[PDB]
Amino acid sequence: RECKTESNTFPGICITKPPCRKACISEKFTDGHCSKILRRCLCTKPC
Amino acid sequence: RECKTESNTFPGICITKPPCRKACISEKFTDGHCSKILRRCLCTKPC
Ligand SMILES: CCCCCCCC(=O)OC[C@H](COP(=O)(O)O[C@@H]1[C@H](O)[C@H](O)[C@@H](OP(=O)(O)O)[C@H](OP(=O)(O)O)[C@H]1O)OC(=O)CCCCCCC
Ligand SMILES: CCCCCCCC(=O)OC[C@H](COP(=O)(O)O[C@@H]1[C@H](O)[C@H](O)[C@@H](OP(=O)(O)O)[C@H](OP(=O)(O)O)[C@H]1O)OC(=O)CCCCCCC
Repeated sequence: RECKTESNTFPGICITKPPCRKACISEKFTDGHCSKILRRCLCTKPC
Repeated sequence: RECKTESNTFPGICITKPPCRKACISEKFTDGHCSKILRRCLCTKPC
């Protein structure tokens, strides 16, 4: 499992992963990716 | 926002919140509650 939340800083619609991943790393998470249907940027890190 | 993940220890279908909240506190989260449709026990804590 991972601990997950929505990015505070990622702007725009989440289309591809790397821009979201990078925003999430800037927010002190280890990764990020797009939510499937709503296209939010979700940040993840170890619990 | 909070950081959220699925409980490792909560047994059974999540029907009511307090049993899930208790399991999540035992896993070093600050709260927990039932996922709406799938009835998982989800734990939460500050990011
Ligand atoms: C009956 C409808 C049910 C409503 C409630 C259904 C639940 C709900 O509304 O929230 C999310 C849902 C889909 O969310 P979306 O795909 O954006 O986000 C995913 C969703 O949150 C999953 O639950 C996550 O898995 P988990 O849980 O972390 O394991 C998954 O994380 P990951 O796997 O990507 O890491 C996320 O990507 O959004 C809609 O259904 C909009 C319906 C559009 C219109 C529908 C109706 C007009
Ligand atoms: C257009 C329809 C497509 C989207 C349909 C809806 C698709 C969808 O995303 O549902 C999620 C469902 C499990 O969702 P479930 O309700 O168990 O869990 C919720 C889900 O994780 C939300 O995204 C969370 O909010 P957030 O994101 O953290 O803010 C919410 O957290 P909280 O608020 O409790 O803390 C959780 O309770 O997983 C499936 O998709 C397969 C089931 C299929 C269900 C229906 C399919 C027949």
